[PDB]
Amino acid sequence: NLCPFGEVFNATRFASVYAWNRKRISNCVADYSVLYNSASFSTFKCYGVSPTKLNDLCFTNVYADSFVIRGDEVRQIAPGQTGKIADYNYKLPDDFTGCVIAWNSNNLDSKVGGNYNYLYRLFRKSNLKPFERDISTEIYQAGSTPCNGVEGFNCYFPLQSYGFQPTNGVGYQPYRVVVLSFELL
Amino acid sequence: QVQLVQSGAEVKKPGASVKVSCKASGYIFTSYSMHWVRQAPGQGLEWMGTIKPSDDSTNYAQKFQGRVSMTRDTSTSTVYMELSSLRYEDTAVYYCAREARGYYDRSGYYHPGYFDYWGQGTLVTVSSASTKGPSVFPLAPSSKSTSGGTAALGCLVKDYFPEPVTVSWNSGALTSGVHTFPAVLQSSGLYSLSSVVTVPSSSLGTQTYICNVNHKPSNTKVDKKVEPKSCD
Amino acid sequence: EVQLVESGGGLVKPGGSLRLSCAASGFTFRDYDIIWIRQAPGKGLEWVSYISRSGSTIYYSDSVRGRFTISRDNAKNSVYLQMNSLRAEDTAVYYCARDFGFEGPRMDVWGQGTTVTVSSASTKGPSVFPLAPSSKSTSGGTAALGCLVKDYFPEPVTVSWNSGALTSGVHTFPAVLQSSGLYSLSSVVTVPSSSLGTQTYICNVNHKPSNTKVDKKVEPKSC
Amino acid sequence: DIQMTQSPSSLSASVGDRVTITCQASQDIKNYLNWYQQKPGKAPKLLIYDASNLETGVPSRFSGSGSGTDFTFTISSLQPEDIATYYCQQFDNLPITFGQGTRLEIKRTVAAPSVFIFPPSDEQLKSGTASVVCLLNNFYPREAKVQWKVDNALQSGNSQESVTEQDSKDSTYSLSSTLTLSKADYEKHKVYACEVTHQGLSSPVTKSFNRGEC
Amino acid sequence: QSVLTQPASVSGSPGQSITISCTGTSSDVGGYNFVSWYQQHPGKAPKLMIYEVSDRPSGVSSRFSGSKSGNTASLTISGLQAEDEADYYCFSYTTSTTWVFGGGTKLTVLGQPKAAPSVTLFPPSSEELQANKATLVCLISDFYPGAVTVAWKADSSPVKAGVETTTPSKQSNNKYAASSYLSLTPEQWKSHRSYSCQVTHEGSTVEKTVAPTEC
Ligand SMILES: *[C@@H]1O[C@H](CO)[C@@H](O)[C@H](O)[C@H]1NC(C)=O
Repeated sequence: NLCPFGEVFNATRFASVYAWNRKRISNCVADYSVLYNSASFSTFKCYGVSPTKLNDLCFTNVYADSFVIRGDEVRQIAPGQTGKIADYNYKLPDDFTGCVIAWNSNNLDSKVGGNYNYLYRLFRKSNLKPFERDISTEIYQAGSTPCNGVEGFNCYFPLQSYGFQPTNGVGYQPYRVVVLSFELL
Repeated sequence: QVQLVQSGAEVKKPGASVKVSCKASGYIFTSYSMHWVRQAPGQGLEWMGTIKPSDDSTNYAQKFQGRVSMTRDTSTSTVYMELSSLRYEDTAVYYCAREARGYYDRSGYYHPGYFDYWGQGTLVTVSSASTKGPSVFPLAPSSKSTSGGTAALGCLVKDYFPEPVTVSWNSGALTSGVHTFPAVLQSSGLYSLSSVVTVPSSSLGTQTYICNVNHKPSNTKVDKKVEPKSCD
Repeated sequence: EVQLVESGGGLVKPGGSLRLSCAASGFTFRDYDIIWIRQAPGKGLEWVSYISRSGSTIYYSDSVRGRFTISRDNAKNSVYLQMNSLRAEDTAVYYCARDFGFEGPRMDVWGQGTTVTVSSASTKGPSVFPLAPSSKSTSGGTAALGCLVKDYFPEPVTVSWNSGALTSGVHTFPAVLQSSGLYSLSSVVTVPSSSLGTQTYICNVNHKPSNTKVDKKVEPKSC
Repeated sequence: DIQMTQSPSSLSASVGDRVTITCQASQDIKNYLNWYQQKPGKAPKLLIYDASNLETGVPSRFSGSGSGTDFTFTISSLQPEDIATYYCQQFDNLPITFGQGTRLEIKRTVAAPSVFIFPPSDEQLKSGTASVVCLLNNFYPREAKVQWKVDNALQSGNSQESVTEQDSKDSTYSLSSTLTLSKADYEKHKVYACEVTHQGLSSPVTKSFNRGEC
Repeated sequence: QSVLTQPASVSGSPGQSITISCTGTSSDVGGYNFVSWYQQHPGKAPKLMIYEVSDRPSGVSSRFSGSKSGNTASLTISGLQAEDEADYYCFSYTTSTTWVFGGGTKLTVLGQPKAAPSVTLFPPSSEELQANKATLVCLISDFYPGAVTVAWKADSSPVKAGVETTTPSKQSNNKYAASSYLSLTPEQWKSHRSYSCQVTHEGSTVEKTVAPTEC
């Protein structure tokens, strides 16, 4: 009966942005004040709804999307953005009604050699639809020779790792993101 | 991909009105406000107002209040700015611009957006002039247009309205050394421009040079042979 | 700024080795394949090697296969090219180039390269000599001054004037290989003759292969 | 291997002229073609990518055409700073291959050289060698004859020339000729002269000095 | 609303940091943290560089930065480059619920070389004289930086009437050009012995002259 936000905000591991995790929140009491009365979040932006009025509203569905990206990509998690994350990994719709929450996770998600656990899609022929997920790992044929499932020249694997390292600059450091969607009335 | 495509160049008398359109595509039209910003040639940016297509609400700058009407057609994803009682100082490029979506921060304060996409602009020219074809005059080469083995030649395209005038040389066969200058607006309220071509001094006795002047608004096609002077 | 910086080039005996580096800043290195292209002195461009983002898909040209070894370290923003059993015809400027692969622009940024010289001849630093003007009282306009940079190996040498303050009128000529097997070069500058009493003209010669750095003041000859 | 056949191997043209360079592939490569510009001493710089696309920041006078086998690169109106060697490059297959390619020079008006002569330094003489150098400064065209004379004796086989790359602004060249003698031979003679013949000079110009005169 | 005050122009050398100021009032720049900075290259729409005082949209270099003290907002451009040569405008929310742009600042990047203007002066054509007019035409080309001043003289006396000069426009070779016209009657033209077009550029002045007793 107490809605499971601690499971979402404090999972030991977060998903890769290309394989972003969706957790449905339904049929329980949620105290959203624990989020908005925290000062440990580096981004807290709500579109079409104010976070202070959330405890007072009734929603049919609530979804909590969660993933890791890097610092200078956090601006792509918003309606009407373009870029690698917005176009190929996680696309928010223009009419998004919800909250985007992010914080620096450099202590958790960096390793000294480089964390190769967290991945992103590098390229896609066409842009993702809003809230679409593409987890395919098809070799991309950039030339006229068929790739035949193997990486080669003009034959490219569509993902790469962030390689997070503690000594990276804040732009390249890992940031954990939670996107709360609200389906109204 | 977000695209804002505006309607074409307008020419209007004072006291008339103009209605500029801005056709949006590649996004949910009702999710973003549109603003209009104008710029007189050579001058600063001036904010005119905004329309919010979701509820059709508007907000104009005071100096346009009563004179401007911003509307929207959701069926065609088009915003319109209509400016009435046009004046000479309304001559400007008018841009539609989209405002990125605003947000509420953690303590509930509203942060508005910024301009993330723009239309190509729409020139509105307000003048009391009516359409008029140019007269074309030769700018002949002399000893005083020659230096270092090259001579300068031209055509003066005088007293036309409105813009534009295009100039080629020798029916397109001459392109090197051609420089058609921007139009001057004279105190008469009509445009003049000149087209100069720098050629080999040696060719003046042997190559015929003809400027081809086209002014579409008046259906004016003029060919002018630019003959050399015997000045030394 | 997007930068690729090649390093590790120098003089090496036939059959010897060199490790070249390609270091990246100002972009996400890990999003690009890296390609090497070389240019022999006075000649065109020849592809040498390819290494993927992962560092697992690798190719070499027929010229260098079995002798060169390309590798990657994305944590250091670097690709390396180990060259073994080097031959005279490996003498070239070696360029590093990023390539996105998926779409154009393809191979869109290259570095300024690093020079590899394969030769049995030994390193020798240059002697630097003044090229000194005549004496002009009428201050007849232009005077020419310079430095002769003689008897060095291998290429290249750099010359600036007044620590890079003086650039107008400077010509630094291509080196010539003299019959001794050593290079010689002159760098000259045109200046106003009225400046010769009052302004100081110093050429700054750098031959990194021999770690010789000479500053030569060039003054009109005394009478 | 895809062979890329570039043409011409060199081109000279006036400021404001249109210049065209062609490239032919030995098989169909669609639009997998780049054109690079290499200024002297610099890396190749991408100008046209995917056969016809202008790269960001590249001036609009540059453009490319063609698909499959035949490709064209064009400069609308040549400018002084377009001095470079240009290359086509295919990326359809490995090995990546280039045209050979094209040295572009600018044809300008004739400029006679300014001629200067430089005696050996005393510093150099201590070491037993004398280098005496002749500068021809800022001339066009490139064709120039330097003749050394020692007490009017025409010299041969004891000199070497070097020519700078064409200047990016004034489109001129400069040349340096070095006459190399032993100290002993240098001190036998008195009059050291550099004679220059060039189209800008109505007759040949000589610059000289006398050994040990100020 | 009160138009926000910016310097007409600033300049810096490549690699250095410049700063453009925007000073409004307690009802706009001082009233809110909704200050944006827009770049504009010639013939193109404005481009957002900074919003909400100091944030950057995706795709804008960290070289661009914004701050605010009291009623003055500052745009600072570090590691200055040639492509930064543009107009820059501040933009603020106002207590009237309207938005207002500043007057704008022209940024110039130093360190590209000075060209004097080439000047051609054409006298009136005989064909224009036979149409009862006389236009002198002064064509000005291949100068940098792109700012000339034009004065005309009849004989050696200044002429102010009948002069119209265009704004400097950038040529395709990345140098500048402009034109100036003196409109006279045939009577006026024949009255004086010589006419001059004097293009003063960066201190120095290139001159051309025409005389009614030529051909
Ligand atoms: C997990 O997150 C909730 C969110 O407010 C917080 O109350 C709790 O302290 C967190 N647990 C941990 C990891 O200490």
